[PDB]
Amino acid sequence: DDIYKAAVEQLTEEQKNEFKAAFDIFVLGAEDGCISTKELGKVMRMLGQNPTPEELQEMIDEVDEDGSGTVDFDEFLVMMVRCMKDDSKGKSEEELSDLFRMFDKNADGYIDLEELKIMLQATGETITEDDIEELMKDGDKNNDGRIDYDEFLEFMKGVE
Amino acid sequence: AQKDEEKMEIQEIQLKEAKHIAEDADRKYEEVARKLVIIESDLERAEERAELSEGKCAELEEELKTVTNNLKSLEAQAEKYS
Amino acid sequence: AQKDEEKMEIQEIQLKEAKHIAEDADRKYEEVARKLVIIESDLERAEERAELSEGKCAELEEELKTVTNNLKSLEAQAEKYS
Amino acid sequence: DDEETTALVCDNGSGLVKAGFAGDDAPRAVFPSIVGRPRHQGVMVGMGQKDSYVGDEAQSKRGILTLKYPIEHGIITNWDDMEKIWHHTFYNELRVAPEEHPTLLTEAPLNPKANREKMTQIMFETFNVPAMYVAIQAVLSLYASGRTTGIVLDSGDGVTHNVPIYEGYALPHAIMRLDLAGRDLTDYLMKILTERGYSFVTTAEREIVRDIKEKLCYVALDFENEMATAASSSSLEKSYELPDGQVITIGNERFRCPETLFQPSFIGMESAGIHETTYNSIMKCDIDIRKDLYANNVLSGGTTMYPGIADRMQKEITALAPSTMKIKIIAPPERKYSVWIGGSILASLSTFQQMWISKQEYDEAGPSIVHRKCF
Amino acid sequence: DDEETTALVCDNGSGLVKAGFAGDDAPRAVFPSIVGRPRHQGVMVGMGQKDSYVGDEAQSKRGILTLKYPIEHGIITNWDDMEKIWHHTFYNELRVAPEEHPTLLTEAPLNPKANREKMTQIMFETFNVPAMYVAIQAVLSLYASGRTTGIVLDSGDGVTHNVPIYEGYALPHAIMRLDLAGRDLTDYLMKILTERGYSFVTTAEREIVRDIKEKLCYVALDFENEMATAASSSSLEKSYELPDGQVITIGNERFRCPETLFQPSFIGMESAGIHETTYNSIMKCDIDIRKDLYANNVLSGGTTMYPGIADRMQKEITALAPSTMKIKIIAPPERKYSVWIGGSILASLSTFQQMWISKQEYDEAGPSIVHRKCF
Amino acid sequence: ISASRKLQLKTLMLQIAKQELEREAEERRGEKGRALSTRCQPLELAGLSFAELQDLCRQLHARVDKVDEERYDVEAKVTKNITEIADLNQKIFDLRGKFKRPTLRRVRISADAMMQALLGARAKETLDLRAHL
Amino acid sequence: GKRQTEREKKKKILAERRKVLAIDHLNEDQLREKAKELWQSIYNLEAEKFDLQEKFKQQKYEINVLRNRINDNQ
Repeated sequence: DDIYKAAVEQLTEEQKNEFKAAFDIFVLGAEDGCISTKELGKVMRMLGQNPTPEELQEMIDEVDEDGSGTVDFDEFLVMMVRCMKDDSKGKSEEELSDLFRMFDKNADGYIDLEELKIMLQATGETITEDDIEELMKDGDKNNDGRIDYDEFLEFMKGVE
Repeated sequence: AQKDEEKMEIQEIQLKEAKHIAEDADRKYEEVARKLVIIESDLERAEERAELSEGKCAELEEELKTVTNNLKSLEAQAEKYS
Repeated sequence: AQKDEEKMEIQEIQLKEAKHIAEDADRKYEEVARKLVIIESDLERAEERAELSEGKCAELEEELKTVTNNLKSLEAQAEKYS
Repeated sequence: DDEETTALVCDNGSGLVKAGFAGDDAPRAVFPSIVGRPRHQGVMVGMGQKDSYVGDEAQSKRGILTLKYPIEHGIITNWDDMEKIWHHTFYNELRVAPEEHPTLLTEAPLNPKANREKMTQIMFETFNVPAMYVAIQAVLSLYASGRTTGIVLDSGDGVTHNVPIYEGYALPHAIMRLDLAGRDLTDYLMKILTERGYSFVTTAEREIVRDIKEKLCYVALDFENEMATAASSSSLEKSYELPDGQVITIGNERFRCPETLFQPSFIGMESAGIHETTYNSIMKCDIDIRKDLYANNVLSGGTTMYPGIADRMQKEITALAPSTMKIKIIAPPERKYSVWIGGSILASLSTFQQMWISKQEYDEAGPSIVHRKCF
Repeated sequence: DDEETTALVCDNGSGLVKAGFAGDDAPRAVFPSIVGRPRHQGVMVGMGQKDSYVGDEAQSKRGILTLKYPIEHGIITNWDDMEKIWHHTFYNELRVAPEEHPTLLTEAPLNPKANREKMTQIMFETFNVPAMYVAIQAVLSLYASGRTTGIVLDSGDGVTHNVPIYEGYALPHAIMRLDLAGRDLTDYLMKILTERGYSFVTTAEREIVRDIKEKLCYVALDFENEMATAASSSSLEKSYELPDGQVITIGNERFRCPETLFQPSFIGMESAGIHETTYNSIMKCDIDIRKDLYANNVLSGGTTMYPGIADRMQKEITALAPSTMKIKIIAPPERKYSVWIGGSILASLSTFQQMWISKQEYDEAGPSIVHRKCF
Repeated sequence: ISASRKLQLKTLMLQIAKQELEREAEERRGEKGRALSTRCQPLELAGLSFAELQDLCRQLHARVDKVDEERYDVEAKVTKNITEIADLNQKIFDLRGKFKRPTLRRVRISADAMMQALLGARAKETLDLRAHL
Repeated sequence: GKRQTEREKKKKILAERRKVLAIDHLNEDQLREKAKELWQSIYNLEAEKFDLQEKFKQQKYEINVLRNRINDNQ
């Protein structure tokens, strides 16, 4: 939601001038003011570094919830600063180990389908049937039918 | 000199077009390399799991053979003791 | 005029280099296309055969269970015979 | 489980260390007892290369190691390596600190005293167990069969010993210990394979020859007939794929390797086979318990797992024994772990709970306590 | 990070000197290693004519020079020229004084000792580096692939060597070094071009023949079929424009030049091709690590960049090897700089930071320190 | 498939896990106080005899001896556990480093930057040669 | 080494840990006050001992996790 608006609120005119200079090529005239997202694929390459194209499509779709295909300077700003690294310190590695210890309430050293399933159910979050399997792929990186330390560690890596 | 300037500008626009084609090819190259790396990793995993399955099948087959033969012998002996 | 001609020669060499880039890019891309297709086909086949082996292994498990039970029966019969 | 305290039933053996908590059906962790230092130089930096891989880890890196067993024939010849093996067994394969668990080692009959005393001294000083007890490897195998009489032939991998027992009273003057076992059969197989062209020399390739022996060899019911058949037909030649390809075909080496058990003259040993040392062990017993020993002959140990040995041995003993007695050979399917199952049963008994060598007793009499009343 | 400095990963090679600071992806400066004195008289006064053009400068004035490589086959035959090349590399292509940077040279396996000792003596006395370390050119190429096992065939321009490695433990008795490489292929191509009328003799025209070889030649999947096809159709004849016009047409010389790698009898060498010295190098290894070496065959070096070699080599080895093993040939697209990328990775490691030959150590033991523990 | 909902689930479960850690810590503190009161009974000795005072002091001295023995044993055991933890941490760090350190480097930082430096030097070469006349 | 070394080490720790032992030869009021003080000392020692027990439990589970992680490589 507006969380990434708050995250982008750090960068004031200091980078806004550069962003407007980059976006000037986007607004090349001969338009009705709609200002689509067509150029963004190469606009994110104005400096050279580019994240995965699937992430680019996700960035295109997730903002502009009206589907207007109109890129406001605020949404363009937040999507382009997302190219720069933005992580909220990702908890603490020892804190992450403590969180995993809480997760492994079965004291087995591993989390299976039912364990994490019930853990997420306790939150009451609406979970689809197309889900659960998605989380299985997210966790069972080794495809060994359980969640090991490394699978959780990369699973939650850099997330806060 | 005028003719040469004409040719100079024409080659100039041609050179810009060349640079753009070069960058496009470069991006395509990075992309295809990524794809190949992914698929090859999948190949590794597929081959390894195949091998595991084949080995387990072999072991179970052998054990079945041994136990079956022992059972047959003991059946013959049961008749004998009858 | 001489300066312009020098400029033209520079543009010529740069155009040459650009076409060279184009050719090498195409060649490498076709190569990776070949590797991609071969890898994909082999991955498909390997997954198929591995799953086949898995099915056969499960069948072997069930066979082994049957044989184990029957051996238990024959052993009981033999000991009572003794 | 929970409160209370469970015993550790370790079983050193020679070739496979079998361990697990008392009261179960099968050992928890079974792994070869080999410690192999690397022998080449090593050029990658930071690879995390250790100085000695023990247990089952050294059966996967055996291509660049020099595996060496720390137990030759029952006795222990290299105490540092044996200590390393025990440390691995306690901490990594069971993950239970020894400070809170009694231990029940096993020892072959007629072994040197110093071996047993050093074993108890190590267990009490280094690992610092609460109490340990040493038991003869054949009495346990008799426990596992659920009998109380019978003469047990425990042909392990280090040493083959034959302890007769009646009504719970062991006969110490009738124990016949013979040093032919699985390891000598492996060496003899490796020596007769050279007659076809296959040469195995490295200490790592001894493991490959051991695998060949386990998977292919069998004991012939009648030796001369098999030698004649294998020399005319080709129905016996079974092939086997080495760890790199180049399949090999074993001909009449199949039943000639384990035949050494019944004719120890093949490897130059003087003594009589396992078919005749059992009869001699019986004949040393009293005249009134020979029928029961004849009827309750028990097989145990790994090497008695050859396909077709329970019939060859019965035929041989029936040839030797008087015609009236009935000869029966007990060959349970769980032969390999018979000693450990018996050890678990013995450690789980309530009557046995006061026979442990408590630590305060060791502190008062020294390591020589093991030969005393607490046997 | 913090204090401290960056290491110079130089890589002498033979044909192209590749250098750059440790921790990057590609070498900073890559230029041919040739030193060419002028050979004509010279009449213009004050033109600023130097006495020796080295590096990439002598590939532009090669029309009036006599280029001569200072490294023949791995070994260095002309120490003054090599010193000149190093001085150029440090001061003009990188512009970093060597007084403040460790260096990591590379050396082929099985090279004469005196070459290595003289190399370290030069680096410590003339350029006065803080610390230098010499590494075998194949271990680095194995680093760059991110593996830890595998048998690497590093077919450079001077010498082709084939070092097998398992689990980080190099096998010194299985290194097969063969002296056929890119330079001999250039000479053979220059020798077979004369069959159409094109004669290249001057040491400057060897560079033109090298360019022809790089741009046109390819390795045939099956040699006889290609020889038959090129002799009937004309779909193979590719043309090429010399540095002055007069285009030339290369027929079946295209795949006959690099075929010398798999049949060294073409240039009169006795030994077997690079397809059979790899199999021989594998077969000298132990019987239990042959599967891993079969599955992780690595290619490196410049000369392995011929279009279609990763398939010909796999076909040949699959023909030689047992049918069950899987043969896989790792051919990364960054083959040419694989050794240098591996060198950068090795120099960037923290565990490696104490293996450098510090200058005080050299002062205490002389140049013979390199053969000692600091290898 | 969804991708933002994955992050939403991660955030919600991480907050839930922090709440579970907090409540488990509170439960641990409560149970700590409960067991402390269980093992350490309170006593009051108003208007007591000197002999009973000596008996209580001697019993407290014996309690001191046993508690110090137990704290020594648990301290030694925990220190050995800490050494083992450090060893395992070092070994796992060595494994992770040997797995992933070669994979981190500065990709194409200056290789892309090579646009016309050699070309510029070549052109300036002819310019400088002609500058003589 | 754990036959004489560890026993002497723990005996030395026991001997040094003991403070002065001369109390009851004094006036009753301060005697009762110091008895209450030592009761509080015993309470704090027992509480810390329980904390160390819980820390040992956590570290034992962590060591099991580390053993699992090192085993997962093969």
